[PDB]
Amino acid sequence: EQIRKENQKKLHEKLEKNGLLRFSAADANGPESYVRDSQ
Amino acid sequence: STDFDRIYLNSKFSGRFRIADSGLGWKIKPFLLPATELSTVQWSRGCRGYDLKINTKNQGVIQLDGFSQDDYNLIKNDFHRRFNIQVEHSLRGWNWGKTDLARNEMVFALNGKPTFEIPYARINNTNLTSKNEVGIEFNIQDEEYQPAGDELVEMRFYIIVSFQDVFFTTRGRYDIDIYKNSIRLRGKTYEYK
Repeated sequence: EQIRKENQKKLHEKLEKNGLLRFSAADANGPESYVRDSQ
Repeated sequence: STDFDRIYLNSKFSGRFRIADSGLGWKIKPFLLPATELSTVQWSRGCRGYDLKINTKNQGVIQLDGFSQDDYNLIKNDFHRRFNIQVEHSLRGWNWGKTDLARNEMVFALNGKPTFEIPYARINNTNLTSKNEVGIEFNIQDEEYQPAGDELVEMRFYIIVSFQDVFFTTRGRYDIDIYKNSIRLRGKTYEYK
């Protein structure tokens, strides 16, 4: 139980690192009728 | 030459035309079109009113109508003697186009295919907005119930005694003016005669 709790802390810490890099960019949301004359 | 009383020209009734070597005589007020003023011929069967559609340098387009399908072998027979010009718009119908301001017309060219060419003689008033929206309001000279036919009022595109402040129920607030033999109701809703 202490091992998996320390694991959950480590996964939250690396969640920060894996989430930080991919939004390094801007990521801005804002910026027929006829064929012939015979008809 | 040829004479026909069933030639239709100009929101009006038909008229009369007279062919000649010096030019063309169109009588509704007689009008003479010289042979040195014509530039191009756009006679084709792709549009309604299959007749000659000539272009003139006198700020007008001769959009004559009321000719049979057998007249194209006849009228061009009068053209090979002196003019010697062979007559060859837009059929896509898409909303995409380009507006070009000519000397006397407004060319609507949808990728190299011109569709509309309205002369400035029938224009009455023009209005513009802040969003480059252009609205041309015209007044077709209606004379009778039979000869008027269908008539255009306004075209929009995107790029004696008169009274003021009159409240009417048949509902709103507008203005009314009295002409010589008519009355014009003008306002933000519509224009009525």
